[PDB]
Amino acid sequence: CHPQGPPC
Amino acid sequence: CHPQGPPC
Amino acid sequence: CHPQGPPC
Amino acid sequence: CHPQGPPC
Amino acid sequence: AEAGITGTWYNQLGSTFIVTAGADGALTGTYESAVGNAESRYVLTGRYDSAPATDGSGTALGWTVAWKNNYRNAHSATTWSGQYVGGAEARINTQWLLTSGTTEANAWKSTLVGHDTFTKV
Amino acid sequence: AEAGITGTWYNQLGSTFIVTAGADGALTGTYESAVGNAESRYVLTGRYDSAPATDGSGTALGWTVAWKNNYRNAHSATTWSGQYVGGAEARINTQWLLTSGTTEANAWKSTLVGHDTFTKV
Amino acid sequence: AEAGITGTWYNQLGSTFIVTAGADGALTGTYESAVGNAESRYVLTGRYDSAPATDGSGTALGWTVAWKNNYRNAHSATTWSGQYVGGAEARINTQWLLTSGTTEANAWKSTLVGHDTFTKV
Amino acid sequence: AEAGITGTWYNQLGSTFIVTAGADGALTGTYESAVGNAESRYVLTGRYDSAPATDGSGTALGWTVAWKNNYRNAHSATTWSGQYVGGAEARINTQWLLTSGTTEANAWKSTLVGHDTFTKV
Repeated sequence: CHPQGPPC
Repeated sequence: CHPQGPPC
Repeated sequence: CHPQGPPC
Repeated sequence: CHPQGPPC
Repeated sequence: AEAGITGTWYNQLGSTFIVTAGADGALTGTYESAVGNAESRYVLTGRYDSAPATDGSGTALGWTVAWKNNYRNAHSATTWSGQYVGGAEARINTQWLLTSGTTEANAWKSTLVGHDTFTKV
Repeated sequence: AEAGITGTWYNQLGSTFIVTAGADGALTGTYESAVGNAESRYVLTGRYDSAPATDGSGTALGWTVAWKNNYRNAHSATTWSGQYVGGAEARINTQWLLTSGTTEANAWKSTLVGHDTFTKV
Repeated sequence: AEAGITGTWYNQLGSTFIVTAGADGALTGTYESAVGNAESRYVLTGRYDSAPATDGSGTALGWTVAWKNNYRNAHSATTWSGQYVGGAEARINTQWLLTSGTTEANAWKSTLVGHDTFTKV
Repeated sequence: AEAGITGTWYNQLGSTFIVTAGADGALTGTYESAVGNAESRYVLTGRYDSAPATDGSGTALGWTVAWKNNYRNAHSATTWSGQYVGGAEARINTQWLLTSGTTEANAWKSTLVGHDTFTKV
């Protein structure tokens, strides 16, 4: 859940 | 007008 | 070990 | 002679 | 995939490509840029990876087109890398690399990158 | 080009690809990743644009490899886009796109980009 | 541009970035991924090229976000390169590169490429 | 990293960039293309992700340069995404995207992709 995707 | 664009 | 890297 | 190439 | 891939696809710019997905991963067809004249058809060849896989993943594939035919020679080639997603609204989402042949001094600026989404409609 | 392209090429990682450049732009061959076993050979197909051109430009070409063979299925495909430069020290400089088949949520991170230079030595 | 750029932009995935375009090419702001919590805000900095130009061209710009903040460290950074087009339906069309820090053996697969379009709506 | 990053770096084309890595992820400096004249210096700003991490991984970072200064306006911007690897032979390996501002018809061909490796020597 890389910060550039959704969510997270 | 490279063959990969429009038109041509 | 994706086939495009070394080894594999 | 785009500033990112040589020279310029 | 395979069956699903074979057919005509159109992209958001007005280009069309007709392809046949053969049983063992081959993709063969033609790409036509515009007008609707023979002069805009180029051969394409690629491969697709049949899995395919139990969790709805897309089918990875890629193809190449060298921009040379009997009416034009654009000294370049484009490769499209992407995945096919079938279903009601089937699409092929790709990212492409277009490289033109340059002299060694201009080699640093010989490749353009872009993206295309192709639909059956 | 053509003649010049046909042969074995090696890249800085230890991969080898053998290709035949046919008279009308076709590129056909195999790509082998490592070890030196059949399990690492994959089919490749591409096209090259013969010009070629009077000012020493390179020959644009591209090819695709779907990472599926009788021993492995990596649910992905790579396309290499680049140019061939012959001569004493002939090389094929490329940029590549590797796309893996994903679910639609992970589609944003399905393509890796890299570069490779292949030599005859 | 400048004035036009300053503001909130949203992309097709649900991310939001607020940026201030300063008089001399600077872009400063924050990028928030989702939820609507501080934990998803990262600093962004970039530059834009004011021309701008008499024939409706877009404004080139780019920015970077290192995915580290006080709640998360994703050991990676993304750069977005694109152009701003204002007007009724203003948008920033970009292509991005996300690089993760790897060991030297995995360096070949350390960069993902994608694209994003941001709107004010 | 940080300490290690601050300094002068040179790439294989003859460009030089001087950067300061600040304590909280900032990268600030100038990029000079050639000749050794003020006319070739452009501001750069970026971010780096300090981890950094116990297994020798590289430090991800990225920066942007808008090609506008008091002597030239090239209506474009480049972003470099890559990782810093220190040590005896420290280098910053990057992939870059150069976008020029276009009219909407030429937008499909507005971004070039390339790669650069920078060393301290």
